[PDB]
Amino acid sequence: MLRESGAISGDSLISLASTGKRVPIKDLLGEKDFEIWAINEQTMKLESAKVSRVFCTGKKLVYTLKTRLGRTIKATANHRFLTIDGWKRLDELSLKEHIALPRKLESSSLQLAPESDIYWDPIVSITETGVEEVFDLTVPGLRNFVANDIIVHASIEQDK
Repeated sequence: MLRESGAISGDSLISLASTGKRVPIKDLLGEKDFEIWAINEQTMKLESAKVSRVFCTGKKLVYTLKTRLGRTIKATANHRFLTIDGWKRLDELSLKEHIALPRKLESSSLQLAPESDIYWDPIVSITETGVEEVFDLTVPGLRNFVANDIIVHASIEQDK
């Protein structure tokens, strides 16, 4: 059994752990060996992880996902997000379902100061937007990264 890998809009802003800035994934095309923020599901802590490659799978239909806090991203229907019950494709998600947001951001204060590295935010809407070039990252090990301040699954590498 092979799962099908997802992709996100080129406008998605990727958080660079070392640089501390956010760059659209389209600008990282062809780049490698740079650091991103990813969640370790076991420890549930945010770690710095290296990207092995950035690639484009062409023009595909993307959907806009919005959360209660206003986090937004455009992704293919098969792209996976982190829920309480594990990774779920965009077309598997239900309204009011919680997805993982990083608490650590490129700011002085954490996400929810008033009250361990993840904030669970409900989905308010998923809407079909249109067709545009979509990209993904390969993150050996953790296999996820922060895009538009949302935890998103990285490329699904299929050795076999």
